[PDB]
Amino acid sequence: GNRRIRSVGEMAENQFRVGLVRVERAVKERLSLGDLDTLMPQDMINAKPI
Amino acid sequence: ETLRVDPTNDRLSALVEIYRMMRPGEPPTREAAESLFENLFFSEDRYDLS
Amino acid sequence: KKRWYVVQAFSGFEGRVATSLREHIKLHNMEDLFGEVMVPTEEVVEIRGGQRRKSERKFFPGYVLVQMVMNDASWHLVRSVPRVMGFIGGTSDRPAPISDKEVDAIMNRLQQ
DNA sequence: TATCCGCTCACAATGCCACACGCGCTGCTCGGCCGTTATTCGCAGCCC
RNA sequence: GCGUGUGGC
Repeated sequence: GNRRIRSVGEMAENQFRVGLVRVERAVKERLSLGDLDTLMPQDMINAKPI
Repeated sequence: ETLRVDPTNDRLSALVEIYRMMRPGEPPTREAAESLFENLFFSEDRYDLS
Repeated sequence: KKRWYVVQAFSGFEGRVATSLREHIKLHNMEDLFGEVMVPTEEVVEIRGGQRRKSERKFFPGYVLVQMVMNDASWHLVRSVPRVMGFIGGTSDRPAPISDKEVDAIMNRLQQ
């Protein structure tokens, strides 16, 4: 009862969050200076590192 | 006994003391001590009790 | 006084450190408290090849340093940004700047 | 000022054997080179 | 060259 089991989905979600925090840092340091009418929300995020 | 062994008895010195306990020195004047103490446990970003 | 405090960041990305710090100061509109990030670290010397004159014009020991007045809150701002590998200066956490002779020396280096 | 007492850090975790895989891209930063030294061919001693 | 994973005495 004091020992919890974590399957493939939980670890996958944990790794996805580990990637998502870096993606969030990137998009926040990019949006910190990104103003209006500059780009479409397709280049703010990075699909290759996640 | 836990209180009598506590060298600081107010809230202000307690914050800087616990920050010096956490961070390797670099004590703040009510600027980074309270913020780190609230971010380490009372922040949903770096604390995700499921 | 608008002191010339010295700090070392992550090498190689030192231009990235310069622009990140510049953007951070320009976001918090704290120009009356902080200054420049040593943009003069651009030695135009290069390897000038034939038929291709692409010149990066970058040669300096790095060490992105910011002209700043000593304050605890300002220190926390400049350490909250990434690339704070080393906040050099003889101290616990509150250093001292360098005299104006080295400022004139680096001004000469920029002149060259 | 001495005598232990308490907090902190280095150091150890068989021995082997077998199989498999896995070791990232891009923006600053630094040093620095001649067609007379190194490549290639003509010639001859020595073994088969 | 090591690391990781797995198995065996």
